[PDB]
Amino acid sequence: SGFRKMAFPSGKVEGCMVQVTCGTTTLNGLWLDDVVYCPRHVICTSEDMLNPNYEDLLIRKSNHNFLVQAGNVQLRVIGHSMQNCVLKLKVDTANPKTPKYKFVRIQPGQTFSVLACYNGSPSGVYQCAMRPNFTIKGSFLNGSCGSVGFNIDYDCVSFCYMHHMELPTGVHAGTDLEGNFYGPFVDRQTAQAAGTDTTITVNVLAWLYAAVINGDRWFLNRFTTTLNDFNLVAMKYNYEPLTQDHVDILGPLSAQTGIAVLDMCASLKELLQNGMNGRTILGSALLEDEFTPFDVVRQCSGVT
Amino acid sequence: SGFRKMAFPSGKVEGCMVQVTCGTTTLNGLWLDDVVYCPRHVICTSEDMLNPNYEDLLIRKSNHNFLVQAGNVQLRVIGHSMQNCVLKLKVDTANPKTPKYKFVRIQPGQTFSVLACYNGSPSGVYQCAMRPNFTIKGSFLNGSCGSVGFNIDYDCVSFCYMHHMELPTGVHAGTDLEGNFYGPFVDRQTAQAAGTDTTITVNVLAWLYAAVINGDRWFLNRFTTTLNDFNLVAMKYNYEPLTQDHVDILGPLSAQTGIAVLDMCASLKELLQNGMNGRTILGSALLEDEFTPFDVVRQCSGVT
Ligand SMILES: Cc1nnc(CN2CCC=C(F)C2)s1
Ligand SMILES: Cc1nnc(CN2CCC=C(F)C2)s1
Repeated sequence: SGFRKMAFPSGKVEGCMVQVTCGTTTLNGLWLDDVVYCPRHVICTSEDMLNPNYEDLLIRKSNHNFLVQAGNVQLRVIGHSMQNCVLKLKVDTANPKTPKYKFVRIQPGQTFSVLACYNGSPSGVYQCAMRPNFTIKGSFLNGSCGSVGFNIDYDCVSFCYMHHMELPTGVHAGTDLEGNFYGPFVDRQTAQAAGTDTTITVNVLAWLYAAVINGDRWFLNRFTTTLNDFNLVAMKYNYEPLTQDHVDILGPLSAQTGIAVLDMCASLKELLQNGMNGRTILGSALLEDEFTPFDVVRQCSGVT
Repeated sequence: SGFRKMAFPSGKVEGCMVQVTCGTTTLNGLWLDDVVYCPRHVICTSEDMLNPNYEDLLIRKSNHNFLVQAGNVQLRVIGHSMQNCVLKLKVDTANPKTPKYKFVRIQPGQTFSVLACYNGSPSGVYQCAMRPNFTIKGSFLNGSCGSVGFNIDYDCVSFCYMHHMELPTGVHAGTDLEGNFYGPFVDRQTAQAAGTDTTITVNVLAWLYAAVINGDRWFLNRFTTTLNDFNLVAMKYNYEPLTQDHVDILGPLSAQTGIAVLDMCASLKELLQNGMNGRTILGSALLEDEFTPFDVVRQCSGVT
């Protein structure tokens, strides 16, 4: 029993973190096989960051200008290229700790673990969601750039996020491991405003199911609703619209609890309209939206 | 910027988890040097658990009855002893992944990371606090017993917790790595009620400082208070009394923010008396008490 915001065990990713230095900029890189992946703004001065021409800046850089340190041992850079917003540094040594891995581009609402790192050294691990406005709400200080987000399936790490920047509002933006930003963000120190941070409805419902499984049931009511009726309420409260795809994904939690998805929607609708009246659900005073249905199944079933 | 409930990177502990089986009971063990540590109730049938005589049950067990598997390789048990509520299985092989480590018995209010494990396999990592009633609010299913709680100081893992049981109220109880329960709990399937789960005041204040550092400042008010006056309010709200030791520990956060500790106490007092009025602090609708002052400094400064 009990339900916690849980990160994947980070060991497989810890074994992949290195320090990258170019001139006087140090950040984190990800060493997989004989490639180190890092944010391309490693090549920028904070002056460069105001309006960088990355192709022009990169002309001035040779392999030997990229200092890559794995623990306290230097890696030899034998090649470098830019792919979108990441640099790929080819090194002469395959990372011996390379896990089975994939690169995935996640959808908004998907959760992942972040291994926050500084100078190639892991500091902590926490669980994030890709927000519907393609930001994440992380914990990143200066030097954390190149820290990565990941999911683990048994022994395979799916890397989905590399940290690139903080918006002036203190939310975070980054790329997949092909260097494509999530959302409309660019790796430039300029005005970039996030859109509406809507609530991930299907995740809230998953978490309500998790609550029922764990004995928090006070919010269950006598009502049901329809997708269309629920969606009018969702719109009013800046919740994402619920689709039949979302209902389908919640089917196993519906089956396990015997609470129809549309009944749980009606419970959520009343919570939106009435608030929590100073009560809590799984130790939260607000409706948690950073657990996916898959997360809830995993934690509630004990997958390793 | 940003402030997250952050666990220590778990790799060093992942390398220590093994499966222990005795008869038909399987749970987790901790392999450090040539000793595997696990809950002594590994020797019990669920029938035994109602009123176990562990010394009498252990007489019937030989080294070869303890099956210890590290990944998919069996360890040879060459000795076994009971220390309090843990078994120590001497194996013929030192764990090659043994980190620098210590065993510490933590105080109520102290935070630590849990590596939830099943069959010796890590499933997830999350951040816990030892509650003032010596319970923790974890996420533990059947098979998670022997999962451990830890802090990391640079390269040294301080193990503080091993998971033993769930109370009928679905909160968790366990031992230090000398096998002494936190609190009055016993490893028996009997009525065991937790005492008052009071709020860890010094942790709430730390988290309020974290909020100010991260730009959440709406709750700062024009007032101050005294320890005695604050403590009358704390008592009323089932908060732990604040001592000058707690004020001393908050000194660096006071210094960094320029907010006197007693001023932040007066802010907390108003939040207790007035509630949040539907507002949030660091994305929470309730006052978070599972960050220590040391945690807040660490996360806000970026220690690795
Ligand atoms: C060199 C650097 N100087 N500042 C940095 C942080 N941010 C600034 C905004 C945009 C990013 F992509 C990187 S990197
Ligand atoms: C064999 C076991 N059968 N049930 C177990 C879980 N709990 C029950 C309560 C008290 C504990 F120490 C262990 S262990």
